[PDB]
Amino acid sequence: MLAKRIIACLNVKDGRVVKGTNFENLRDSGDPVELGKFYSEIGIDELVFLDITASVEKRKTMLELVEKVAEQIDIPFTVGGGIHDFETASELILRGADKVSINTAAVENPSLITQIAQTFGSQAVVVAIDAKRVDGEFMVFTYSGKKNTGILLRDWVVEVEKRGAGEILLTSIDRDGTKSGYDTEMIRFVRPLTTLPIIASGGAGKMEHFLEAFLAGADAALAASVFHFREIDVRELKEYLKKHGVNVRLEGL
Amino acid sequence: MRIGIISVGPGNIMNLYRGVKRASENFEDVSIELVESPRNDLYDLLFIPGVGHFGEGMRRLRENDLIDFVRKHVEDERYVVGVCLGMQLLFEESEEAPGVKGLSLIEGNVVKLRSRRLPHMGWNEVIFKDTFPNGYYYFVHTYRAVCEEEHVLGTTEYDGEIFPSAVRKGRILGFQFHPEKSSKIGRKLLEKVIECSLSR
Repeated sequence: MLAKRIIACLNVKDGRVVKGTNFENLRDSGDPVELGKFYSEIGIDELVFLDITASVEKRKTMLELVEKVAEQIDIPFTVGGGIHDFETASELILRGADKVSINTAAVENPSLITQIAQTFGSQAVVVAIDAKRVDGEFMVFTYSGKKNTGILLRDWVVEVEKRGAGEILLTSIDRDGTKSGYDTEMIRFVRPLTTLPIIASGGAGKMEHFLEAFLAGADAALAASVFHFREIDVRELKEYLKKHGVNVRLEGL
Repeated sequence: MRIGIISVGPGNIMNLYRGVKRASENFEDVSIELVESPRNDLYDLLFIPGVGHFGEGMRRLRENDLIDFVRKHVEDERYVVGVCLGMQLLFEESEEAPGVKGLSLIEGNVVKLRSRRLPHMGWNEVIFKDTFPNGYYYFVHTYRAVCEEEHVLGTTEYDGEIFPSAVRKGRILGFQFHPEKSSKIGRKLLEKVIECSLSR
């Protein structure tokens, strides 16, 4: 049986791992490569690298990152954040990335999703969808959640799958970084609208939140805080999820 | 020990190469070469990776004249290990490339999984008849193998469908998953392979 996945996100900048509450006091939290090797040792099933590097340097810093990771990592990884065209995507994938994640550039040009799929295959395209409630409806937001695109979440997941995306990274702006729990309501809203895999992102705070996300229909649960700080032991989490009916990747001794 | 890795077929193959170098680590006089064309000498262990269309890979083995080269490996009793696209290239033909014949080193053909979630992508369990460690590995394919029971070496189920995730015909070995992407379990699978070639 295909396993429900536990995913670890690493927000990175200019080649290093960053962790704060905003640009505010965005601080330095270590080497991306070595942290990924540690995540792969405890049981994390996949890695998501989210870069926010300066800008002029965004394109060259990401290639360096992929290459540094590709020579040491033994599990799949996605790369994203500021990938605005086919060129950037193809270089990251050819460079060693397993999948690329596009959001803002996907909404403005849905044909992009298709361009990547046609060459590398849906399996390589993750569309990150950042959503929030606005006047009772679920709205899509771009530019790191700072612009309401006016597109409904319901029409967009359908459009996204139609274009060829192979997976969706669904983040709830409402719960992101709050440790309160995943937005299971939003997950259930999207579950019926698509057959594509859903990675739940935002709000992870404790083991039970993962059980909640999966009961909502998520195929994978992503978090960054919790695993890093050690607040959650991945081994314990996988055993807890298995105990309660969720099929997870349980290593073993 | 001489290990070679065909590096022409489509897709990433450097990961396989790296996973393999990292595996061949804890072993004596064991080297690795990227087999980009027919060498003069034959390797003790050969890998046929790749990821992509069945046509291609076949059209890349032909083009750089590796077909005859690969074939000489089987004959001298040299392990020949396919991985992913390359395990499917061990068979006769595929619904992917109807006309196109493959290596045909193993009896069977390649059919499209009968699932509505076409791309079988994720960690799934592999049950082995023996030798390798049972557990979860990472998969990313759309097509599968259809071969006699005799060659089935590893089984995995996806959406009710049971299919041979591993394949075997003597010293020829096939694996449908990406051992390079299968964490700790992947390295032991890769090592067990190298340990099986330390005999012949």
